[PDB]
Amino acid sequence: STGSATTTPIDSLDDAYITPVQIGTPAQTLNLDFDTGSSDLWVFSSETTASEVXQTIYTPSKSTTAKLLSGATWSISYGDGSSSSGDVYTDTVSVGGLTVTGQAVESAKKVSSSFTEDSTIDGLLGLAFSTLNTVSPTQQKTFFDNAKASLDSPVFTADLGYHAPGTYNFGFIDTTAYTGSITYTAVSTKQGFWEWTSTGYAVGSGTFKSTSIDGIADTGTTLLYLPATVVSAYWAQVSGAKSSSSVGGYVFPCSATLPSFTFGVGSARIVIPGDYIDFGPISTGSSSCFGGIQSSAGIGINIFGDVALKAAFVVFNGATTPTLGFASK
Ligand SMILES: C[C@@H](O)[C@H](N)C(=O)O
Repeated sequence: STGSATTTPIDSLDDAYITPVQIGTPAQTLNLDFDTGSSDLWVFSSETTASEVXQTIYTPSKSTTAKLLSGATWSISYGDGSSSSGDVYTDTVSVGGLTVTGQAVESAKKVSSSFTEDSTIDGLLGLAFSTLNTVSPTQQKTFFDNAKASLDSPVFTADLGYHAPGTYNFGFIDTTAYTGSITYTAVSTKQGFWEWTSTGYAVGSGTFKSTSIDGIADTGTTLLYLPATVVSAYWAQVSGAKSSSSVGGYVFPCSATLPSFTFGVGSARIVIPGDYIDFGPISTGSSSCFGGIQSSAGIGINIFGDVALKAAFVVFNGATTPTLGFASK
């Protein structure tokens, strides 16, 4: 089997992407944030504290296929400090025509304020390794892990758009969706992430510096977070750019034409266009724009988030020894 689903930016800035997910019988369609940096499928629900719901909800009591996972609970927090918790059902879940039975659907009893405030995201669908799942006492498998037995190939691909719709595919590689060839690179699962080591970087039309950048491929992170020295080298080539303590990162004049940023994948190179690094105005009508490349020092891990991933066709190879593939597009 295969699946193919359209993923859409939630807003004009590409802050995140949503993908429709069908849960239960009859199907209840929710728009979920597909997150290769976490491993829980959790949803706003009929169980969620009413004052914390503003979203489409899952109602397990309206699904003939929902089963309570007795004694199971979950609780998650993300890098931005957001959180949610609740109880667990198994139910039928379909993405892009690919159906999994018995998927753990984590029903929120409570959600944090950032989730309430974002009307566009009805929950998360985690695609990191199942060792990061937060269900207790027994962790639950991701949608991808549950799908592998039936898939034509144990792979999924992310093709995120720059201010445009894109695609998540499960079970096949669309050879028309990328240019050149895919280069694969080793993954470490020791921390539960799609963690890999980039071979280095270049700024604009300058030299490629060979330097091991260990980081994660994270569709649930908006920006590209890289080592302080690398980020400084980038913004050194932008004459109006400065680090802003109050705004929380590098800012620059919106009128600037930014250099590209290239990262290494083995011998191959992925070029992020300069326009992708212009995240957006700090407020509507500002002359100042926020940078899409920021230091990872405060996070403690380098993150190839949407700014980077949307410049590539990315293959998440979930064979027993996983690998990550990148192609230009
Ligand atoms: C893995 C998930 O729990 C989250 N991204 C974290 O690392 O806190």
